[PDB]
Amino acid sequence: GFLGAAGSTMGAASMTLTVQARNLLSTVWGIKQLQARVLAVERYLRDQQLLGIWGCSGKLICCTNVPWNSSWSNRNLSEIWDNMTWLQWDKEISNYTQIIYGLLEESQNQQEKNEQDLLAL
Amino acid sequence: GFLGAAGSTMGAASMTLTVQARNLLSTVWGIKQLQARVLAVERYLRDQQLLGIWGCSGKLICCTNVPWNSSWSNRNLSEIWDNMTWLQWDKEISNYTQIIYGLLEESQNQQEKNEQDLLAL
Amino acid sequence: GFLGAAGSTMGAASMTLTVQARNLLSGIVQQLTVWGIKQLQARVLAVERYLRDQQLLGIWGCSGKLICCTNVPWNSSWSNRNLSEIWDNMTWLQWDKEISNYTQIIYGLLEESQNQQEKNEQDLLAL
Amino acid sequence: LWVTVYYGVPVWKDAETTLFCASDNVWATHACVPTDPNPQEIHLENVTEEFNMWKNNMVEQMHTDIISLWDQSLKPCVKLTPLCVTLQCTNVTNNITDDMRGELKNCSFNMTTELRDKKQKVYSLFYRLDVVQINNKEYRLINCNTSACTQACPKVSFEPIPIHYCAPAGFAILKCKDKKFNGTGPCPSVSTVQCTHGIKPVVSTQLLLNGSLAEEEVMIRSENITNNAKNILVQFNTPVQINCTRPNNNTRKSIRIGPGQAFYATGDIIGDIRQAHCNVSKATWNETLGKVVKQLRKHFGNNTIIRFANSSGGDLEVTTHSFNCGGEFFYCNTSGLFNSTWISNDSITLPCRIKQIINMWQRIGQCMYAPPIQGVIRCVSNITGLILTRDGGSTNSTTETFRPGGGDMRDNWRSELYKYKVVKIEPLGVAPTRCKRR
Amino acid sequence: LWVTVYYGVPVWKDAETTLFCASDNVWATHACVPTDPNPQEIHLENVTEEFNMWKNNMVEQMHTDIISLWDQSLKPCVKLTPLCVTLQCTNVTNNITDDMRGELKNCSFNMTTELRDKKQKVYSLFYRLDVVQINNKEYRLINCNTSACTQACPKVSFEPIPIHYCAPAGFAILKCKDKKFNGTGPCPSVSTVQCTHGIKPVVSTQLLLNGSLAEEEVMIRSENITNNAKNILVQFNTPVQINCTRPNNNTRKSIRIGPGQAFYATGDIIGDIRQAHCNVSKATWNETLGKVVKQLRKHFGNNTIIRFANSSGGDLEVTTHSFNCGGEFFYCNTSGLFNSTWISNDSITLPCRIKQIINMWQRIGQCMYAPPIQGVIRCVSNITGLILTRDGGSTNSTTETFRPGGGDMRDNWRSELYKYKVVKIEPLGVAPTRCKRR
Ligand SMILES: *[C@@H]1O[C@H](CO)[C@@H](O[C@@H]2O[C@H](CO)[C@@H](O[C@@H]3O[C@H](CO)[C@@H](O)[C@H](O)[C@@H]3O)[C@H](O)[C@H]2NC(C)=O)[C@H](O)[C@H]1NC(C)=O
Ligand SMILES: *[C@@H]1O[C@H](CO)[C@@H](O[C@@H]2O[C@H](CO)[C@@H](O[C@@H]3O[C@H](CO)[C@@H](O)[C@H](O)[C@@H]3O)[C@H](O)[C@H]2NC(C)=O)[C@H](O)[C@H]1NC(C)=O
Ligand SMILES: *[C@@H]1O[C@H](CO)[C@@H](O[C@@H]2O[C@H](CO)[C@@H](O[C@@H]3O[C@H](CO)[C@@H](O)[C@H](O)[C@@H]3O)[C@H](O)[C@H]2NC(C)=O)[C@H](O)[C@H]1NC(C)=O
Ligand SMILES: *[C@@H]1O[C@H](CO)[C@@H](O[C@@H]2O[C@H](CO)[C@@H](O[C@@H]3O[C@H](CO)[C@@H](O)[C@H](O)[C@@H]3O)[C@H](O)[C@H]2NC(C)=O)[C@H](O)[C@H]1NC(C)=O
Ligand SMILES: *[C@@H]1O[C@H](CO)[C@@H](O[C@@H]2O[C@H](CO)[C@@H](O[C@@H]3O[C@H](CO)[C@@H](O)[C@H](O)[C@@H]3O)[C@H](O)[C@H]2NC(C)=O)[C@H](O)[C@H]1NC(C)=O
Ligand SMILES: *[C@@H]1O[C@H](CO)[C@@H](O[C@@H]2O[C@H](CO)[C@@H](O[C@@H]3O[C@H](CO)[C@@H](O)[C@H](O)[C@@H]3O)[C@H](O)[C@H]2NC(C)=O)[C@H](O)[C@H]1NC(C)=O
Ligand SMILES: *[C@@H]1O[C@H](CO)[C@@H](O[C@@H]2O[C@H](CO)[C@@H](O)[C@H](O)[C@H]2NC(C)=O)[C@H](O)[C@H]1NC(C)=O
Ligand SMILES: *[C@@H]1O[C@H](CO)[C@@H](O[C@@H]2O[C@H](CO)[C@@H](O)[C@H](O)[C@H]2NC(C)=O)[C@H](O)[C@H]1NC(C)=O
Ligand SMILES: *[C@@H]1O[C@H](CO)[C@@H](O[C@@H]2O[C@H](CO)[C@@H](O)[C@H](O)[C@H]2NC(C)=O)[C@H](O)[C@H]1NC(C)=O
Ligand SMILES: *[C@@H]1O[C@H](CO)[C@@H](O[C@@H]2O[C@H](CO)[C@@H](O)[C@H](O)[C@H]2NC(C)=O)[C@H](O)[C@H]1NC(C)=O
Ligand SMILES: *[C@@H]1O[C@H](CO)[C@@H](O[C@@H]2O[C@H](CO)[C@@H](O)[C@H](O)[C@H]2NC(C)=O)[C@H](O)[C@H]1NC(C)=O
Ligand SMILES: *[C@@H]1O[C@H](CO)[C@@H](O[C@@H]2O[C@H](CO)[C@@H](O)[C@H](O)[C@H]2NC(C)=O)[C@H](O)[C@H]1NC(C)=O
Ligand SMILES: *[C@@H]1O[C@H](CO)[C@@H](O[C@@H]2O[C@H](CO)[C@@H](O)[C@H](O)[C@H]2NC(C)=O)[C@H](O)[C@H]1NC(C)=O
Ligand SMILES: *[C@@H]1O[C@H](CO)[C@@H](O)[C@H](O)[C@H]1NC(C)=O
Ligand SMILES: *[C@@H]1O[C@H](CO)[C@@H](O)[C@H](O)[C@H]1NC(C)=O
Ligand SMILES: *[C@@H]1O[C@H](CO)[C@@H](O)[C@H](O)[C@H]1NC(C)=O
Ligand SMILES: *[C@@H]1O[C@H](CO)[C@@H](O)[C@H](O)[C@H]1NC(C)=O
Ligand SMILES: *[C@@H]1O[C@H](CO)[C@@H](O)[C@H](O)[C@H]1NC(C)=O
Ligand SMILES: *[C@@H]1O[C@H](CO)[C@@H](O)[C@H](O)[C@H]1NC(C)=O
Ligand SMILES: *[C@@H]1O[C@H](CO)[C@@H](O)[C@H](O)[C@H]1NC(C)=O
Ligand SMILES: *[C@@H]1O[C@H](CO)[C@@H](O)[C@H](O)[C@H]1NC(C)=O
Ligand SMILES: *[C@@H]1O[C@H](CO)[C@@H](O)[C@H](O)[C@H]1NC(C)=O
Ligand SMILES: *[C@@H]1O[C@H](CO)[C@@H](O)[C@H](O)[C@H]1NC(C)=O
Ligand SMILES: *[C@@H]1O[C@H](CO)[C@@H](O)[C@H](O)[C@H]1NC(C)=O
Ligand SMILES: *[C@@H]1O[C@H](CO)[C@@H](O)[C@H](O)[C@H]1NC(C)=O
Ligand SMILES: *[C@@H]1O[C@H](CO)[C@@H](O)[C@H](O)[C@H]1NC(C)=O
Ligand SMILES: *[C@@H]1O[C@H](CO)[C@@H](O)[C@H](O)[C@H]1NC(C)=O
Ligand SMILES: *[C@@H]1O[C@H](CO)[C@@H](O)[C@H](O)[C@H]1NC(C)=O
Repeated sequence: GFLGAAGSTMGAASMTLTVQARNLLSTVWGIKQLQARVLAVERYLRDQQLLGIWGCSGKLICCTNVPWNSSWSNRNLSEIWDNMTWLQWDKEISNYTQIIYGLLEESQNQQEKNEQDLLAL
Repeated sequence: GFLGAAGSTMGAASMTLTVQARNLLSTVWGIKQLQARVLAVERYLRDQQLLGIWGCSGKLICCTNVPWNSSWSNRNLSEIWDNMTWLQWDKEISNYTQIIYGLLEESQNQQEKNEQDLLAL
Repeated sequence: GFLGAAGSTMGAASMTLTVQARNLLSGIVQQLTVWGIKQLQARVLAVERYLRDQQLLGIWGCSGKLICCTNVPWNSSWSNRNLSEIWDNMTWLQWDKEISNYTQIIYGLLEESQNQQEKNEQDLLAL
Repeated sequence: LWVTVYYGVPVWKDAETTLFCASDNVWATHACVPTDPNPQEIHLENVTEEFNMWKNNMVEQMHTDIISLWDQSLKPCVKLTPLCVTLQCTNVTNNITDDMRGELKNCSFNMTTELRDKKQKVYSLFYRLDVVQINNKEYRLINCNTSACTQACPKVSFEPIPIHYCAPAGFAILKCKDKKFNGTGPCPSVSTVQCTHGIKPVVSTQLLLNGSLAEEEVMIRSENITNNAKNILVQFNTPVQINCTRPNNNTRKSIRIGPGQAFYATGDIIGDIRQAHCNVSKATWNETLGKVVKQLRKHFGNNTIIRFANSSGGDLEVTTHSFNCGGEFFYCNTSGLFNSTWISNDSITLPCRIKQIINMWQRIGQCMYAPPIQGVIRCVSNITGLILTRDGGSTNSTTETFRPGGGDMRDNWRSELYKYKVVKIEPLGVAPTRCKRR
Repeated sequence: LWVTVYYGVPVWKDAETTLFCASDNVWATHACVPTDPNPQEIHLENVTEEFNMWKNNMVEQMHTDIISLWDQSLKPCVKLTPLCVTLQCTNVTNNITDDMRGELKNCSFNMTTELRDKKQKVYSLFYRLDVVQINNKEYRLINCNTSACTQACPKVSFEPIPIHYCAPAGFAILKCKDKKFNGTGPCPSVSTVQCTHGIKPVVSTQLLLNGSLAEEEVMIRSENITNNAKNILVQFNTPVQINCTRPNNNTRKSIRIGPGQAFYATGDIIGDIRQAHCNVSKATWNETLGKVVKQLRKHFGNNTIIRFANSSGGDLEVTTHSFNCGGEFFYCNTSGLFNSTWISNDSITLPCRIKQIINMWQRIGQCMYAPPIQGVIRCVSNITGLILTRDGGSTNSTTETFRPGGGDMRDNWRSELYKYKVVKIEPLGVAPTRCKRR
């Protein structure tokens, strides 16, 4: 359905990411609904721009050369991709997001400075 | 300039795809303009979301690999790019596009296996 | 900060290009009344400008990259200074006056180079 | 371990948004978009959502939308500002019955006509609850000491129609599906939906009418069951039928007050004069009260004597059960229903009464003139919920008495929006993995 | 043998949108978007689209646009509610000729002044088609049992001004250029355009005035021709000049009716009062009627005698010509123009009467007082069309009688917006050629 994998295994929930990704776009009832849909466009464009700073424009799954600092989560791989759901995973990491966004941004910033002089030959 | 490439052959319309694409985003009588610009923004973001989901994003000729048959047209390339136009081609595919749009929902499956599964040391 | 080191040299602003890009859309805390309709017009205009600039980046096959190169030739009538005095002791502000009236053919040359490159890639991968 | 990024994960946080409505009169749906047929519903399985029916923000948005849309529907009707010239009213007494004597008045005032240099002496019939004495004795309307009432122009009807609340892009509506649900706490089975069901904005103050029923037992919902300052709310399992009607044969006449504005006054009554009756079956109400008292004592004790007394309101709207009957507004005594004590084809009749000047949403300086409806009127409805109020004497006692109440219209729609909440999807997410970007 | 996906291809399909583009008054050209010089009229290649004239949404959208624009421009003006008083009236008797006797009436009444305790006795000249006897005789205005009016402010004038029509971003307007076009069917001359040509919102009911000309011959364009009900609109190849004038000197008074509101009443007439002759020439009219009657019998009959007659309408607007000549609305007989029985410097001066209270875009109870214009006025315009209607029974016909008629304001905008249709782009196109992404 729309988000029918929202309670399933976090490994198995990532097989159907597009059905969440599809439906982010979709007088009393004048300015209010116009403001609602302009705010939806604003949120989607902010999301796509923040994904585009990281070097992941047009990609649903990436990788990036940042190391995972264990202070965020000491749990290893044998308890994360098997019997938990994305809601508890967001609830555990909810105050560790700004620093990893900043490190990801600085890694892309360092990444983008290392090809333009190798392409200058 | 603008769409005076209709009526011309498929083989001649493929070299002019962008001049028809850069003119897609460019009190009464005042609110109507706001609704028009908002609607244009919605259509452009929907089209770009479909291209981003399909894997090929930002590319005019974004050749993917979903197989054909005789059911989703059997007309060979010896006639549909020497004589036949885009407008007539839209007519004969008009009730067949939906499953092909559905069949293009595999980019996510083969980017979780080319990035998330592979490239692991 | 926003417009940080805008008066610096050509190469000094190259590492501070990302700071402008986030703030061309909006803020979040700043997201009936004559203030409201003007704020709505300003928000729609900002979205319009950012989407237009991103589309103009996307035509030339350079989307997602702040720094990029293109293989279309540069005519000598447009400029004559070499690389020595343009990337050093030259602020970005004094660059647009001499290339004011040539840009509309620059965009077409970029478009034709990208379309020819895309058709060449389609012809090559079809084998 | 190296970090990957995902876009489009099913993660939702609580948020505030402006929902838009959809449908299939005052509740004008000509400015509302049509709804879709067969709206999809997805049964999420391994989720536990912490619902809260008493702090959700869609109820306030519903109240604001109803108020603003009501004011929008009141704009293209007659202003009726020059009406309240000093009235002279006699007792109408023709072959009127013994009770409700001296209720209707025969007022004889005079008014401006289409030409703005003549007048005309007219007569109208008014209730006692619309006129006060200013000192035959002279009378004036109760309204124009504070403000001038606005007529409800007679093309518009007051019948409720269902309204479905949708959600915009990025926001999801989660619907409760636990069958034992007191409105607060976690829910084991949660399902999502894009559209709410048919929610008619019914008007009531003590007895919830035409609502959505329960499924297994009668349920009890409150803020704090040991606190007596919060309105306890009960929802029935089976409906009880109610028949409120007005027996007299009134007629309407058109009186012109200017070039194109007409005021509809009550004409001479054909026949006799009788008060408006309201009927509820006795044994079915006794069985329903038995169900309520059986479900009430699970919160207080197995030996507590439970009593029901009549209401103790100050104004008319809290004292009397009030609703609408397609144009006429009723006010019912309802003392013969809540009068019993419980220890561990006859029909009860209620003298429902009629008022015309309506100050409805409790705003200072705005009101209604409802025109009379020609002929007899009949309404057949059914009671779904009650809004009771505890009378808490002391701790560890053996007797609790319950009284009807309300007046605040947020609690009327809180019994229909309990199994709904709105969340905002945040599709970004990060996770550790083994992969590397090239 | 695999799909490829293409972006930006020249496919399209039909749609409907909301439009703009004013020029480079009531038709407000201050709150708009100015047009560009040198529009992009790009001639397309072999495509043939099925243009329809009778089903495009643009005509209805234009009608709604002019209505909303009209009654927003009449909003900040004087509401003539004190004008409904009693009028005692007498005949005007000054230098009255054989005609115009009793067409004007000298009326005297009462009207309030700035200081709202003191009245005054003022006098004015109303027309015969504006007052109704109520039964030296008393009178009232004709529009004082439905609704009070709104006097048109003299600052805002209502001469026709050119506007244009865009398509929004992501849409396009396809324009016909074939020289023989019968309304429906295909067209091998399709070309796109951004803003349309100089469309002019003229208001007429029997004879199209000041509009877009034809280019090779007179073109008959209609529905299914066997129907007697459908209008059969004719477009002339060459214009014919029309001069309609009022040869009466008028004096505009400034009768003050409130604290800053003025009712501009007609004063006495300087000189003699003559009937408004409303002129057209014989020779060019006879020549153009010859061209039109030659181009009827192409598809109607072959040699049946074609005759005209004068109109047969119920109200005033359908049965006679109606047009603007600067705020002083005319009504010309047009009965000497259709009195021929065609078989196969002198003038056709018309009695062209006149009225002040107007009610156009017919709605129940919205009048508009048109203030008088001082001096004499004369308009030199030209006929660019016909709004005839066929009337006759016999299938095996020996004759066909055409009678003009008209009305229905929608048809005056489907006469000059015929060569236009809006379309939707939809740039994505899927399954070209052999490929195989690595
Ligand atoms: C629901 O309502 C009950 C009352 O029906 C609330 O419990 C009461 O809470 C108050 C405030 O904390 C307590 O008062 C305090 O008690 C002692 C002396 O008895 C002392 O610590 C303070 O001076 C203060 O007065 C009260 O004892 C307690 N219980 C009763 C039976 O009244 C309860 O908090 C409410 N629940 C919620 C969630 O709000
Ligand atoms: C709730 O129910 C009680 C009990 O049935 C009602 O109280 C009764 O109210 C009536 C009102 O007419 C009282 O009658 C009047 O009382 C005195 C008698 O001295 C006299 O002025 C009149 O002749 C008339 O009979 C009646 O006495 C009173 N009963 C008691 C025991 O006080 C009450 O009205 C109901 N309340 C509501 C809000 O519905
Ligand atoms: C609760 O729902 C019931 C559903 O039956 C409502 O009763 C219905 O009320 C409407 C509006 O008053 C009645 O419509 C009217 O009926 C007659 C005949 O058509 C006429 O007076 C009007 O033209 C209008 O259509 C309807 O007949 C009536 N239905 C029945 C079966 O009696 C009731 O009003 C609702 N109660 C509320 C909102 O308190
Ligand atoms: C709501 O209904 C209650 C039902 O008890 C009403 O209370 C009763 O009202 C009557 C009439 O005013 C009181 O008078 C009694 O009536 C009969 C003769 O009609 C007779 O039994 C007595 O001689 C006496 O006059 C009666 O005392 C009173 N109470 C009871 C317990 O019956 C009440 O008035 C109604 N309230 C409203 C606001 O309409
Ligand atoms: C269309 O043309 C016909 C033919 O001329 C017009 O009919 C004419 O109408 C006038 C005014 O109503 C009639 O005059 C009156 O006639 C009677 C009988 O003689 C009498 O009461 C008076 O002498 C008065 O003048 C006239 O006779 C009549 N002509 C004929 C031949 O019937 C008609 O009015 C025109 N209609 C329109 C809408 O233009
Ligand atoms: C169709 O064509 C003619 C072309 O002349 C239009 O006539 C023009 O009408 C306007 C508006 O009434 C006149 O403008 C005003 O005229 C007077 C002086 O006559 C004065 O108040 C102002 O200077 C103002 O310009 C204009 O003079 C008149 N043109 C001529 C040459 O006399 C006509 O209105 C068009 N429309 C219709 C519905 O006939
Ligand atoms: C309009 O249609 C005619 C059809 O004959 C086109 O003329 C030829 O079409 C064939 C096949 O369609 C081509 O191989 C030829 O090259 C065409 N000849 C010429 C001189 O054009 C004609 O080209 C069509 N017009 C357009 C713009 O495509
Ligand atoms: C209300 O009072 C008016 C008078 O103010 C009554 O109207 C009169 O009724 C009598 C009796 O039928 C007639 O003879 C008169 O001609 C009526 N006069 C007018 C002006 O209508 C009216 O009947 C009273 N209404 C009642 C008692 O319900
Ligand atoms: C409510 O119930 C009462 C009591 O049964 C009904 O009153 C009786 O109605 C019948 C029929 O109209 C009359 O013949 C009787 O005289 C009434 N009984 C009395 C006055 O004691 C009443 O009609 C019912 N109301 C409804 C069904 O709307
Ligand atoms: C309220 O009114 C309804 C409609 O008249 C009553 O329902 C009727 O009850 C009688 C009882 O003998 C049945 O014969 C009818 O078939 C019922 N009709 C319908 C349409 O259901 C109802 O009894 C009344 N409620 C009371 C008196 O409490
Ligand atoms: C219409 O009638 C009015 C009176 O109701 C006339 O006004 C009078 O005209 C005479 C002659 O000019 C003056 O001496 C009076 O002073 C006027 N009286 C007032 C009160 O102003 C008016 O002239 C008539 N209009 C015509 C015949 O066109
Ligand atoms: C309309 O046509 C009539 C008839 O040709 C004209 O009226 C005549 O005009 C001449 C020239 O000025 C005068 O000598 C005559 O006395 C008029 N005859 C009448 C009034 O019966 C009239 O001028 C024309 N009007 C216009 C605006 O062209
Ligand atoms: C309508 O008015 C025009 C403009 O005045 C008239 O054209 C005039 O025609 C006469 C004919 O003798 C010429 O001498 C004038 O030079 C023309 N005027 C101009 C300004 O060119 C026209 O004839 C009138 N139409 C009628 C009366 O039917
Ligand atoms: C990991 O995080 C801790 C706590 O913030 C910090 O002290 C440490 O330096 C980090 N280690 C890294 C970045 O290797
Ligand atoms: C982050 O949240 C967790 C869970 O609530 C909490 O234990 C921790 O202290 C928080 N960290 C900071 C720095 O606030
Ligand atoms: C698509 O439409 C054509 C034209 O009617 C029809 O022949 C064909 O069967 C349709 N394809 C379907 C229904 O799959
Ligand atoms: C650029 O070209 C425009 C267009 O002719 C002209 O007006 C302008 O002067 C030119 N500027 C320079 C510096 O040549
Ligand atoms: C009119 O009603 C009042 C209030 O009940 C009463 O005092 C008065 O006596 C009545 N008059 C008549 C004539 O019945
Ligand atoms: C009341 O009704 C009766 C019966 O219809 C009728 O004859 C009478 O005139 C009325 N008035 C009185 C005082 O009885
Ligand atoms: C609702 O029921 C739950 C589950 O037993 C309980 O935790 C909660 O306190 C109850 N709330 C009320 C107001 O009774
Ligand atoms: C009410 O009076 C009217 C007019 O006499 C009559 O036609 C109608 O039947 C009456 N209604 C009832 C329910 O008696
Ligand atoms: C209310 O109940 C009491 C007993 O508590 C009883 O005496 C009385 O008659 C009842 N009144 C009504 C109107 O039912
Ligand atoms: C006024 O006009 C009427 C209309 O026919 C006429 O009967 C009457 O004689 C006229 N009076 C004068 C004085 O002209
Ligand atoms: C109102 O009009 C009447 C009739 O002409 C007249 O008697 C009276 O004096 C006028 N003026 C007033 C009341 O000021
Ligand atoms: C016909 O009217 C137009 C305006 O609609 C005007 O410009 C023109 O001069 C007139 N005469 C012609 C074409 O002879
Ligand atoms: C217009 O021409 C088409 C050509 O197919 C014809 O079928 C139709 O009847 C014509 N319509 C009219 C109104 O002449
Ligand atoms: C019909 O019209 C055509 C074309 O004018 C003509 O040649 C033919 O003779 C006519 N036939 C008849 C029977 O009138
Ligand atoms: C109207 O009368 C005035 C009076 O001064 C005169 O000057 C003017 O020329 C007249 N207008 C005409 C006859 O058109």
